[PDB]
Amino acid sequence: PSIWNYDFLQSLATHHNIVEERHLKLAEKLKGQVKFMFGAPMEPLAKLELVDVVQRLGLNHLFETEIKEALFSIYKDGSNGWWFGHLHATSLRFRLLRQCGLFIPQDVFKTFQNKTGEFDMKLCDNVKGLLSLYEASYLGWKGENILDEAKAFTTKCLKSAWENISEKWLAKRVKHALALPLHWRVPRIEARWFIEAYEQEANMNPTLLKLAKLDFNMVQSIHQKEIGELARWWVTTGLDKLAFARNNLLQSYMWSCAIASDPKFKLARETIVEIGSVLTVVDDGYDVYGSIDELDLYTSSVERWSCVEIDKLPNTLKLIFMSMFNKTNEVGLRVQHERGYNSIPTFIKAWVEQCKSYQKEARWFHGGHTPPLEEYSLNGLVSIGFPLLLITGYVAIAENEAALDKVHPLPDLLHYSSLLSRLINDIGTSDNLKSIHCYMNETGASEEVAREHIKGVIEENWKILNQCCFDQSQFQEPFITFNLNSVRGSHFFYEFGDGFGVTDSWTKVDMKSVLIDPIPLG
Repeated sequence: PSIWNYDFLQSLATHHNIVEERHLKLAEKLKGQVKFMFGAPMEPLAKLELVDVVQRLGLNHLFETEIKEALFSIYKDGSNGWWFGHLHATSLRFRLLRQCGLFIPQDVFKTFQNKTGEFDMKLCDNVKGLLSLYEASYLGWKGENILDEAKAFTTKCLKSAWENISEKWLAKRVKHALALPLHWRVPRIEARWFIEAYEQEANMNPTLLKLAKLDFNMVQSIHQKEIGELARWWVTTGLDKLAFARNNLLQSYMWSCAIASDPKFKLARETIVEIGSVLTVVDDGYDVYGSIDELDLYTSSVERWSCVEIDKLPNTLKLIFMSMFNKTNEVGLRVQHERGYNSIPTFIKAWVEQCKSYQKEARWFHGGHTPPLEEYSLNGLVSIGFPLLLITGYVAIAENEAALDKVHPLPDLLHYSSLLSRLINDIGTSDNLKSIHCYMNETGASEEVAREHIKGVIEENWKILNQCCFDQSQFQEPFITFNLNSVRGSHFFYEFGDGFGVTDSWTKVDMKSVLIDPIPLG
Protein backbone atom coordinates (compact mmCIF):
# COMPACT_ATOMS: atom_id res chain seq x y z
CA PRO A 1 0.00 0.00 0.00
CA SER A 2 1.49 3.38 -1.01
CA ILE A 3 0.92 6.84 0.54
CA TRP A 4 -0.29 8.14 -2.86
CA ASN A 5 -3.13 5.56 -2.84
CA TYR A 6 -6.11 7.63 -1.66
CA ASP A 7 -8.33 4.61 -1.37
CA PHE A 8 -6.01 3.31 1.27
CA LEU A 9 -5.78 6.75 2.96
CA GLN A 10 -9.59 7.02 3.15
CA SER A 11 -9.65 3.57 4.79
CA LEU A 12 -7.77 4.84 7.87
CA ALA A 13 -10.89 6.53 9.19
CA THR A 14 -12.20 3.08 10.14
CA HIS A 15 -9.08 0.90 9.80
CA HIS A 16 -6.67 2.64 12.21
CA ASN A 17 -4.67 1.27 15.17
CA ILE A 18 -7.06 0.07 17.89
CA VAL A 19 -5.88 1.06 21.37
CA GLU A 20 -6.93 -1.68 23.81
CA GLU A 21 -8.00 -0.77 27.36
CA ARG A 22 -4.98 -2.79 28.55
CA HIS A 23 -2.74 -0.33 26.66
CA LEU A 24 -4.60 2.62 28.26
CA LYS A 25 -3.94 1.06 31.67
CA LEU A 26 -0.29 0.12 31.00
CA ALA A 27 0.44 3.62 29.70
CA GLU A 28 -1.01 5.02 32.94
CA LYS A 29 1.20 2.71 35.00
CA LEU A 30 4.35 3.61 33.01
CA LYS A 31 3.49 7.33 33.10
CA GLY A 32 3.55 7.12 36.92
CA GLN A 33 6.85 5.26 37.09
CA VAL A 34 8.39 7.94 34.84
CA LYS A 35 6.92 10.71 37.03
CA PHE A 36 8.67 9.03 39.97
CA MET A 37 11.91 9.20 37.97
CA PHE A 38 11.53 12.98 37.63
CA GLY A 39 10.85 13.51 41.35
CA ALA A 40 13.57 11.16 42.65
CA PRO A 41 16.88 12.77 43.66
CA MET A 42 19.22 12.40 40.67
CA GLU A 43 22.64 13.88 39.98
CA PRO A 44 22.07 17.09 37.95
CA LEU A 45 23.60 15.74 34.72
CA ALA A 46 21.53 12.55 35.05
CA LYS A 47 18.40 14.75 35.34
CA LEU A 48 19.31 16.69 32.18
CA GLU A 49 19.76 13.36 30.37
CA LEU A 50 16.32 12.19 31.50
CA VAL A 51 14.75 15.36 30.01
CA ASP A 52 16.75 14.95 26.81
CA VAL A 53 15.67 11.36 26.13
CA VAL A 54 12.06 12.13 27.20
CA GLN A 55 12.00 15.01 24.69
CA ARG A 56 13.76 12.99 21.96
CA LEU A 57 11.39 10.00 22.42
CA GLY A 58 8.39 12.30 21.86
CA LEU A 59 7.10 11.77 25.41
CA ASN A 60 7.70 15.39 26.45
CA HIS A 61 4.00 16.21 25.89
CA LEU A 62 3.15 13.99 28.89
CA PHE A 63 5.58 15.60 31.36
CA GLU A 64 5.72 19.33 30.54
CA THR A 65 5.32 20.31 34.21
CA GLU A 66 8.05 17.87 35.29
CA ILE A 67 10.51 18.92 32.54
CA LYS A 68 10.03 22.62 33.43
CA GLU A 69 10.61 22.01 37.16
CA ALA A 70 13.69 19.90 36.43
CA LEU A 71 15.11 22.45 33.95
CA PHE A 72 14.34 25.44 36.21
CA SER A 73 15.90 23.71 39.23
CA ILE A 74 19.11 23.17 37.20
CA TYR A 75 18.97 26.83 36.10
CA LYS A 76 19.56 28.05 39.67
CA ASP A 77 21.96 25.56 41.12
CA GLY A 78 24.63 28.08 41.91
CA SER A 79 27.21 25.30 42.20
CA ASN A 80 28.76 24.74 38.74
CA GLY A 81 31.25 22.06 39.80
CA TRP A 82 29.30 19.19 38.23
CA TRP A 83 29.63 20.68 34.71
CA PHE A 84 32.36 23.37 34.60
CA GLY A 85 35.22 21.94 32.54
CA HIS A 86 32.93 19.14 31.36
CA LEU A 87 32.05 19.37 27.65
CA HIS A 88 29.04 17.01 27.46
CA ALA A 89 27.60 18.42 30.70
CA THR A 90 28.23 22.05 29.66
CA SER A 91 26.82 21.43 26.17
CA LEU A 92 23.59 19.68 27.28
CA ARG A 93 23.01 22.26 30.03
CA PHE A 94 23.36 25.14 27.54
CA ARG A 95 21.04 23.44 25.02
CA LEU A 96 18.26 22.25 27.34
CA LEU A 97 18.05 25.60 29.19
CA ARG A 98 18.15 27.76 26.02
CA GLN A 99 15.55 25.52 24.37
CA CYS A 100 13.04 26.46 27.10
CA GLY A 101 13.77 30.21 27.22
CA LEU A 102 16.45 30.26 29.94
CA PHE A 103 19.45 32.22 28.63
CA ILE A 104 22.96 30.80 29.09
CA PRO A 105 25.87 32.95 27.84
CA GLN A 106 28.16 31.52 25.12
CA ASP A 107 30.99 32.27 27.53
CA VAL A 108 30.49 28.92 29.26
CA PHE A 109 32.56 27.35 26.44
CA LYS A 110 35.50 29.78 26.73
CA THR A 111 37.13 27.21 29.04
CA PHE A 112 37.49 24.66 26.22
CA GLN A 113 39.29 27.15 23.98
CA ASN A 114 42.91 28.36 23.84
CA LYS A 115 43.97 32.04 23.93
CA THR A 116 43.37 32.41 20.17
CA GLY A 117 39.76 31.22 20.45
CA GLU A 118 40.59 27.74 19.16
CA PHE A 119 38.83 24.81 20.83
CA ASP A 120 41.49 22.57 22.31
CA MET A 121 42.06 19.54 20.06
CA LYS A 122 42.31 17.14 23.11
CA LEU A 123 38.45 16.88 23.06
CA CYS A 124 38.36 14.34 20.14
CA ASP A 125 38.54 11.33 22.44
CA ASN A 126 35.26 12.48 24.01
CA VAL A 127 33.10 12.13 20.86
CA LYS A 128 29.90 12.17 22.95
CA GLY A 129 31.09 15.54 24.28
CA LEU A 130 31.69 16.83 20.73
CA LEU A 131 28.24 15.62 19.69
CA SER A 132 26.65 17.53 22.59
CA LEU A 133 28.65 20.67 21.69
CA TYR A 134 27.69 20.28 18.02
CA GLU A 135 24.03 20.07 19.04
CA ALA A 136 24.35 23.05 21.43
CA SER A 137 26.16 25.17 18.79
CA TYR A 138 22.89 25.39 16.80
CA LEU A 139 21.13 27.29 19.59
CA GLY A 140 23.45 30.26 19.00
CA TRP A 141 22.39 33.85 18.25
CA LYS A 142 23.77 36.51 15.90
CA GLY A 143 27.18 37.66 17.15
CA GLU A 144 27.92 34.61 19.29
CA ASN A 145 31.23 33.83 17.53
CA ILE A 146 32.15 31.18 20.14
CA LEU A 147 29.13 29.11 19.07
CA ASP A 148 30.05 29.47 15.41
CA GLU A 149 33.56 28.23 16.01
CA ALA A 150 32.20 25.33 18.06
CA LYS A 151 29.91 24.38 15.18
CA ALA A 152 32.82 24.46 12.72
CA PHE A 153 35.10 22.67 15.20
CA THR A 154 32.61 19.86 16.00
CA THR A 155 31.53 19.25 12.38
CA LYS A 156 35.20 18.72 11.42
CA CYS A 157 36.15 16.40 14.31
CA LEU A 158 32.85 14.48 14.14
CA LYS A 159 33.23 13.94 10.36
CA SER A 160 36.88 12.86 10.72
CA ALA A 161 36.32 10.74 13.87
CA TRP A 162 33.14 8.98 12.61
CA GLU A 163 34.85 5.81 11.28
CA ASN A 164 36.81 5.42 14.54
CA ILE A 165 33.69 5.14 16.73
CA SER A 166 33.57 1.68 18.38
CA GLU A 167 30.21 2.08 20.13
CA LYS A 168 27.75 1.40 17.25
CA TRP A 169 24.96 3.49 18.91
CA LEU A 170 27.23 6.55 19.04
CA ALA A 171 28.16 6.19 15.39
CA LYS A 172 24.44 6.12 14.50
CA ARG A 173 23.81 9.28 16.51
CA VAL A 174 26.80 11.05 15.01
CA LYS A 175 25.78 10.20 11.44
CA HIS A 176 22.20 11.36 12.17
CA ALA A 177 23.44 14.64 13.73
CA LEU A 178 25.82 15.49 10.86
CA ALA A 179 22.95 15.05 8.39
CA LEU A 180 20.74 17.45 10.40
CA PRO A 181 21.23 18.85 13.86
CA LEU A 182 18.53 17.96 16.45
CA HIS A 183 17.43 21.62 16.62
CA TRP A 184 16.38 21.38 12.92
CA ARG A 185 14.53 18.03 13.02
CA VAL A 186 10.76 17.80 13.55
CA PRO A 187 10.19 16.33 17.04
CA ARG A 188 7.44 13.90 15.92
CA ILE A 189 9.65 12.40 13.16
CA GLU A 190 12.73 12.30 15.41
CA ALA A 191 10.61 10.58 18.10
CA ARG A 192 10.02 7.55 15.85
CA TRP A 193 13.69 7.49 14.79
CA PHE A 194 14.87 7.80 18.41
CA ILE A 195 12.51 5.11 19.67
CA GLU A 196 14.29 2.62 17.39
CA ALA A 197 17.74 4.04 18.30
CA TYR A 198 17.18 4.24 22.09
CA GLU A 199 16.32 0.52 22.29
CA GLN A 200 19.95 -0.22 21.33
CA GLU A 201 21.69 2.42 23.47
CA ALA A 202 23.95 1.86 26.51
CA ASN A 203 21.80 2.42 29.60
CA MET A 204 18.46 2.57 27.82
CA ASN A 205 15.60 2.59 30.35
CA PRO A 206 13.13 -0.10 29.28
CA THR A 207 10.29 1.72 31.07
CA LEU A 208 10.83 4.92 29.04
CA LEU A 209 11.17 2.80 25.89
CA LYS A 210 7.84 0.95 26.40
CA LEU A 211 6.03 4.19 27.28
CA ALA A 212 7.39 5.77 24.08
CA LYS A 213 6.09 3.01 21.76
CA LEU A 214 2.79 2.90 23.68
CA ASP A 215 2.24 6.65 23.55
CA PHE A 216 3.49 6.90 20.00
CA ASN A 217 0.97 4.34 18.73
CA MET A 218 -1.75 5.92 20.87
CA VAL A 219 -1.09 9.36 19.33
CA GLN A 220 -0.52 7.81 15.88
CA SER A 221 -4.02 6.30 16.01
CA ILE A 222 -5.50 9.81 16.29
CA HIS A 223 -3.58 10.98 13.18
CA GLN A 224 -4.70 8.00 11.05
CA LYS A 225 -8.37 8.88 11.71
CA GLU A 226 -7.84 12.54 10.72
CA ILE A 227 -5.75 11.41 7.72
CA GLY A 228 -8.59 9.16 6.51
CA GLU A 229 -11.12 11.94 7.11
CA LEU A 230 -8.85 14.33 5.16
CA ALA A 231 -8.53 11.96 2.19
CA ARG A 232 -12.33 11.57 2.09
CA TRP A 233 -12.84 15.36 2.01
CA TRP A 234 -10.14 15.82 -0.66
CA VAL A 235 -11.63 13.21 -3.06
CA THR A 236 -15.29 14.05 -2.32
CA THR A 237 -14.84 17.78 -3.11
CA GLY A 238 -13.07 16.93 -6.37
CA LEU A 239 -10.00 18.91 -5.25
CA ASP A 240 -8.33 15.74 -6.35
CA LYS A 241 -8.77 16.86 -9.94
CA LEU A 242 -7.72 20.51 -9.46
CA ALA A 243 -4.26 19.45 -8.19
CA PHE A 244 -1.88 19.49 -11.17
CA ALA A 245 0.05 16.22 -11.74
CA ARG A 246 0.31 15.56 -7.98
CA ASN A 247 -0.78 12.91 -5.49
CA ASN A 248 0.87 14.45 -2.45
CA LEU A 249 -1.99 14.89 0.06
CA LEU A 250 -0.38 12.97 2.94
CA GLN A 251 2.69 15.22 2.63
CA SER A 252 0.39 18.13 3.51
CA TYR A 253 -0.83 16.26 6.63
CA MET A 254 2.75 15.37 7.59
CA TRP A 255 3.64 19.07 7.58
CA SER A 256 0.55 19.99 9.63
CA CYS A 257 1.33 17.15 12.06
CA ALA A 258 4.94 18.35 12.26
CA ILE A 259 3.70 21.76 13.47
CA ALA A 260 1.25 20.29 16.03
CA SER A 261 1.27 16.50 16.72
CA ASP A 262 -0.21 16.32 20.19
CA PRO A 263 -3.76 15.04 19.97
CA LYS A 264 -5.06 18.11 21.85
CA PHE A 265 -4.13 20.32 18.85
CA LYS A 266 -6.77 18.67 16.64
CA LEU A 267 -8.18 22.05 15.49
CA ALA A 268 -4.81 23.61 14.62
CA ARG A 269 -3.61 20.42 12.82
CA GLU A 270 -6.82 19.79 10.84
CA THR A 271 -7.27 23.50 10.22
CA ILE A 272 -3.70 23.84 8.90
CA VAL A 273 -3.90 20.76 6.62
CA GLU A 274 -7.22 21.93 5.18
CA ILE A 275 -5.96 25.47 4.42
CA GLY A 276 -2.52 24.22 3.26
CA SER A 277 -3.99 21.52 1.00
CA VAL A 278 -6.29 24.12 -0.62
CA LEU A 279 -3.28 26.50 -0.85
CA THR A 280 -1.34 23.98 -2.96
CA VAL A 281 -4.23 24.26 -5.42
CA VAL A 282 -4.24 28.05 -5.54
CA ASP A 283 -0.47 27.73 -5.98
CA ASP A 284 -1.13 25.44 -8.90
CA GLY A 285 -3.57 28.04 -10.12
CA TYR A 286 -1.14 30.97 -10.22
CA ASP A 287 1.57 28.74 -11.54
CA VAL A 288 -0.09 26.62 -14.19
CA TYR A 289 -3.75 27.41 -14.86
CA GLY A 290 -4.08 31.18 -15.19
CA SER A 291 -2.82 34.06 -17.32
CA ILE A 292 -1.50 37.31 -15.80
CA ASP A 293 -4.80 39.08 -16.42
CA GLU A 294 -6.87 36.17 -15.13
CA LEU A 295 -4.87 36.02 -11.87
CA ASP A 296 -5.30 39.75 -11.44
CA LEU A 297 -9.04 39.22 -11.32
CA TYR A 298 -8.46 36.35 -8.87
CA THR A 299 -6.21 38.56 -6.73
CA SER A 300 -8.67 41.49 -6.67
CA SER A 301 -11.56 39.06 -6.03
CA VAL A 302 -9.59 37.87 -2.99
CA GLU A 303 -9.11 41.47 -1.76
CA ARG A 304 -12.87 42.02 -1.99
CA TRP A 305 -13.34 38.51 -0.54
CA SER A 306 -16.51 38.06 -2.60
CA CYS A 307 -17.87 35.35 -4.93
CA VAL A 308 -20.10 37.92 -6.68
CA GLU A 309 -18.00 39.44 -9.50
CA ILE A 310 -16.30 36.08 -10.24
CA ASP A 311 -18.14 35.24 -13.45
CA LYS A 312 -15.30 36.93 -15.27
CA LEU A 313 -12.91 34.11 -14.26
CA PRO A 314 -11.98 31.02 -16.28
CA ASN A 315 -13.58 27.62 -15.41
CA THR A 316 -10.63 26.06 -13.57
CA LEU A 317 -9.87 29.32 -11.65
CA LYS A 318 -13.61 29.69 -10.81
CA LEU A 319 -13.59 26.30 -9.06
CA ILE A 320 -10.23 26.89 -7.33
CA PHE A 321 -11.35 30.32 -6.05
CA MET A 322 -14.62 28.90 -4.72
CA SER A 323 -12.77 25.93 -3.13
CA MET A 324 -10.48 28.39 -1.28
CA PHE A 325 -13.34 30.76 -0.41
CA ASN A 326 -15.71 28.05 0.86
CA LYS A 327 -13.17 26.03 2.89
CA THR A 328 -11.93 29.23 4.58
CA ASN A 329 -15.48 30.40 5.33
CA GLU A 330 -16.30 26.91 6.58
CA VAL A 331 -13.23 27.09 8.86
CA GLY A 332 -14.40 30.51 10.09
CA LEU A 333 -17.77 29.01 11.07
CA ARG A 334 -16.05 26.04 12.76
CA VAL A 335 -13.89 28.45 14.79
CA GLN A 336 -16.88 30.64 15.75
CA HIS A 337 -18.59 27.48 17.09
CA GLU A 338 -15.54 26.09 18.92
CA ARG A 339 -13.89 29.26 20.28
CA GLY A 340 -16.62 31.91 19.99
CA TYR A 341 -14.70 34.46 17.91
CA ASN A 342 -14.55 35.65 14.26
CA SER A 343 -11.34 34.70 12.39
CA ILE A 344 -12.71 35.47 8.87
CA PRO A 345 -11.27 38.97 8.96
CA THR A 346 -7.89 37.54 10.03
CA PHE A 347 -8.11 34.89 7.28
CA ILE A 348 -8.98 37.44 4.57
CA LYS A 349 -5.91 39.58 5.31
CA ALA A 350 -3.76 36.42 5.21
CA TRP A 351 -5.27 35.20 1.95
CA VAL A 352 -4.76 38.63 0.30
CA GLU A 353 -1.11 38.83 1.36
CA GLN A 354 -0.71 35.25 0.05
CA CYS A 355 -2.34 35.94 -3.34
CA LYS A 356 -0.61 39.32 -3.67
CA SER A 357 2.73 37.51 -3.18
CA TYR A 358 1.75 34.93 -5.83
CA GLN A 359 0.75 37.83 -8.11
CA LYS A 360 4.16 39.52 -7.82
CA GLU A 361 5.84 36.20 -8.71
CA ALA A 362 3.49 35.65 -11.66
CA ARG A 363 4.00 39.21 -13.03
CA TRP A 364 7.78 38.93 -12.62
CA PHE A 365 7.68 35.57 -14.41
CA HIS A 366 5.49 36.98 -17.20
CA GLY A 367 7.69 40.01 -17.91
CA GLY A 368 10.91 38.02 -17.56
CA HIS A 369 12.08 40.19 -14.63
CA THR A 370 14.48 39.00 -11.91
CA PRO A 371 14.41 41.33 -8.90
CA PRO A 372 17.03 41.91 -6.24
CA LEU A 373 17.33 39.08 -3.71
CA GLU A 374 16.06 41.24 -0.84
CA GLU A 375 12.90 42.30 -2.69
CA TYR A 376 12.29 38.70 -3.74
CA SER A 377 12.92 37.54 -0.18
CA LEU A 378 10.38 39.87 1.46
CA ASN A 379 7.72 38.62 -0.97
CA GLY A 380 9.04 35.05 -0.86
CA LEU A 381 8.55 34.68 2.88
CA VAL A 382 4.84 35.34 2.24
CA SER A 383 4.48 33.33 -1.02
CA ILE A 384 5.92 30.22 0.70
CA GLY A 385 2.62 30.17 2.64
CA PHE A 386 3.76 29.91 6.24
CA PRO A 387 2.48 33.27 7.27
CA LEU A 388 -1.02 32.09 6.29
CA LEU A 389 -0.55 28.57 7.73
CA LEU A 390 1.07 29.84 10.95
CA ILE A 391 -1.69 32.46 11.29
CA THR A 392 -4.21 29.62 10.81
CA GLY A 393 -2.53 27.83 13.70
CA TYR A 394 -2.68 30.96 15.86
CA VAL A 395 -6.39 31.27 15.09
CA ALA A 396 -6.94 27.80 16.59
CA ILE A 397 -5.23 28.65 19.90
CA ALA A 398 -5.83 32.40 20.39
CA GLU A 399 -7.11 33.49 23.83
CA ASN A 400 -9.91 35.71 22.44
CA GLU A 401 -11.12 37.56 19.32
CA ALA A 402 -8.94 40.58 20.16
CA ALA A 403 -5.79 38.43 20.40
CA LEU A 404 -5.97 37.85 16.62
CA ASP A 405 -4.64 41.40 16.29
CA LYS A 406 -1.12 40.39 17.24
CA VAL A 407 -0.80 38.71 13.81
CA HIS A 408 -1.03 42.07 12.00
CA PRO A 409 1.52 43.49 11.05
CA LEU A 410 3.35 40.15 10.64
CA PRO A 411 5.39 39.49 13.83
CA ASP A 412 9.11 38.77 13.63
CA LEU A 413 8.51 35.19 14.73
CA LEU A 414 6.44 34.31 11.64
CA HIS A 415 8.58 36.61 9.46
CA TYR A 416 11.85 34.77 10.17
CA SER A 417 10.20 31.34 10.34
CA SER A 418 8.68 31.92 6.87
CA LEU A 419 11.88 33.36 5.35
CA LEU A 420 13.80 30.21 6.37
CA SER A 421 11.09 27.99 4.87
CA ARG A 422 11.22 29.99 1.62
CA LEU A 423 15.01 29.68 1.17
CA ILE A 424 15.05 26.04 2.34
CA ASN A 425 12.49 25.24 -0.35
CA ASP A 426 14.43 27.23 -2.94
CA ILE A 427 17.53 25.20 -2.13
CA GLY A 428 15.59 21.95 -2.62
CA THR A 429 14.44 22.77 -6.18
CA SER A 430 16.02 22.40 -9.68
CA ASP A 431 12.23 28.13 -15.24
CA ASN A 432 10.54 29.41 -12.05
CA LEU A 433 12.35 32.26 -10.19
CA LYS A 434 14.05 31.50 -6.84
CA SER A 435 16.50 33.24 -4.47
CA ILE A 436 19.46 31.45 -6.14
CA HIS A 437 18.77 33.12 -9.52
CA CYS A 438 18.20 36.49 -7.80
CA TYR A 439 21.66 36.36 -6.14
CA MET A 440 23.34 35.12 -9.32
CA ASN A 441 21.86 38.04 -11.26
CA GLU A 442 22.93 40.56 -8.59
CA THR A 443 26.53 39.40 -8.15
CA GLY A 444 27.39 37.41 -11.28
CA ALA A 445 27.86 34.36 -9.06
CA SER A 446 27.46 30.83 -10.43
CA GLU A 447 24.51 28.56 -9.57
CA GLU A 448 26.76 26.43 -7.34
CA VAL A 449 28.17 29.45 -5.48
CA ALA A 450 24.76 31.15 -5.29
CA ARG A 451 23.36 27.99 -3.65
CA GLU A 452 26.21 27.84 -1.12
CA HIS A 453 25.52 31.52 -0.28
CA ILE A 454 21.77 31.01 0.35
CA LYS A 455 22.69 28.04 2.57
CA GLY A 456 24.60 30.62 4.60
CA VAL A 457 21.65 33.03 4.70
CA ILE A 458 19.52 30.16 6.10
CA GLU A 459 22.15 29.57 8.77
CA GLU A 460 22.05 33.28 9.79
CA ASN A 461 18.24 33.53 9.80
CA TRP A 462 18.12 30.56 12.15
CA LYS A 463 20.31 32.59 14.54
CA ILE A 464 17.86 35.53 14.38
CA LEU A 465 14.88 33.19 14.97
CA ASN A 466 16.73 31.51 17.88
CA GLN A 467 17.11 34.87 19.71
CA CYS A 468 13.65 35.91 18.53
CA CYS A 469 12.19 32.91 20.39
CA PHE A 470 13.19 34.55 23.69
CA ASP A 471 10.91 37.52 23.17
CA GLN A 472 7.91 35.88 24.81
CA SER A 473 6.17 39.27 25.19
CA GLN A 474 3.46 38.65 22.53
CA PHE A 475 3.63 34.92 21.81
CA GLN A 476 4.42 31.95 24.06
CA GLU A 477 4.52 28.16 23.74
CA PRO A 478 3.11 26.23 22.16
CA PHE A 479 2.92 28.81 19.32
CA ILE A 480 6.69 29.39 19.40
CA THR A 481 7.35 25.72 18.66
CA PHE A 482 4.57 25.70 16.06
CA ASN A 483 6.78 28.22 14.25
CA LEU A 484 10.02 26.32 14.79
CA ASN A 485 8.31 23.06 13.71
CA SER A 486 7.20 24.65 10.41
CA VAL A 487 10.84 25.45 9.55
CA ARG A 488 11.86 21.96 10.70
CA GLY A 489 9.23 20.57 8.33
CA SER A 490 10.99 22.44 5.49
CA HIS A 491 14.37 20.88 6.38
CA PHE A 492 12.75 17.42 6.30
CA PHE A 493 10.87 17.88 3.01
CA TYR A 494 13.86 19.38 1.15
CA GLU A 495 16.79 17.46 2.66
CA PHE A 496 17.68 15.73 -0.62
CA GLY A 497 15.58 17.58 -3.23
CA ASP A 498 11.84 17.94 -3.62
CA GLY A 499 10.35 15.64 -1.03
CA PHE A 500 7.05 17.51 -0.87
CA GLY A 501 5.95 17.95 -4.50
CA VAL A 502 7.30 14.64 -5.83
CA THR A 503 4.65 11.98 -5.12
CA ASP A 504 7.19 9.18 -4.63
CA SER A 505 10.35 10.35 -2.89
CA TRP A 506 12.58 9.38 0.06
CA THR A 507 9.95 11.10 2.20
CA LYS A 508 7.55 8.10 2.13
CA VAL A 509 9.80 6.07 4.46
CA ASP A 510 9.37 8.43 7.42
CA MET A 511 5.81 9.34 6.54
CA LYS A 512 4.88 5.63 6.65
CA SER A 513 6.63 4.99 9.97
CA VAL A 514 5.22 8.16 11.57
CA LEU A 515 1.67 8.20 10.23
CA ILE A 516 0.79 4.64 9.08
CA ASP A 517 2.81 1.89 10.72
CA PRO A 518 2.44 1.40 14.44
CA ILE A 519 5.48 0.22 16.44
CA PRO A 520 5.42 -3.43 17.51
CA LEU A 521 5.17 -4.13 21.27
CA GLY A 522 4.12 -7.67 22.26
